Amino acid sequence: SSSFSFGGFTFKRTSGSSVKKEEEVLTGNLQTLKIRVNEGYEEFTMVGRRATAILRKATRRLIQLIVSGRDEQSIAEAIIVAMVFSQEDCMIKAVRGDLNFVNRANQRLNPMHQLLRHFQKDAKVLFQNWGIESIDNVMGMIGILPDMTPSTEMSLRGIRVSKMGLEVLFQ
Ligand SMILES: O=C(O)[C@H]1[C@H]2CC[C@H](CC2)[C@@H]1Nc1nc(-c2c[nH]c3ncc(F)cc23)ncc1F
Ligand SMILES: O=C(O)[C@H]1[C@H]2CC[C@H](CC2)[C@@H]1Nc1nc(-c2c[nH]c3ncc(F)cc23)ncc1F
Repeated sequence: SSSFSFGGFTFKRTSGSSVKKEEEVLTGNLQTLKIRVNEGYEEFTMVGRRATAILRKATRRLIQLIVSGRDEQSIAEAIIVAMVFSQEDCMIKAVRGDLNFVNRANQRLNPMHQLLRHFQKDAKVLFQNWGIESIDNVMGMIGILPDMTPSTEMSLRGIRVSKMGLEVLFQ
């Protein structure tokens, strides 16, 4: 509808709709989180200083992320935000230790920001447990492995790196 900020990226919804439904989820540390799950199919653009992306998602499901970034670190930053934003069970179950993050005032962060801060600290467990898949047509986009190196054979599930800037899909 209108643009919002998450993880250093401006997001804008380009199509679709969702409704919030409260769900209780267990983390990989058996901590209960109360998350307002977005239910529906939606498409987004993401813009950051060093990466842009197209995000297509459904209820707790990253269907596809196409990322264009300056370097491996910048691409990884966009992927992490997209994986948290997806609200996938896979991402919740990749949490290690308990989440009790607070802001500058002593106020507990909301669960989505708990998750974001967690995986922005270290995404290695998230990347290693997300899943990989074989990729075929590499003419327009290539794969990225859990170690953030390129591949023309495999990729993180639903993740592709564009061989071009993304104005063509933003238009
Ligand atoms: O425009 C904004 O509000 C923000 C949001 C969207 C992208 C940046 C980070 C978040 C942006 N802020 C700024 N970007 C930039 C900027 C430099 N090179 C870039 N390349 C791509 C890009 F996209 C933004 C930038 N410079 C100063 C900024 F202040
Ligand atoms: O839901 C919220 O509390 C906030 C915080 C956590 C993620 C977004 C940015 C901060 C969120 N804000 C917004 N989310 C959404 C939104 C649509 N579909 C989604 N699927 C998963 C998700 F996670 C957030 C969304 N749209 C507009 C927003 F403005």
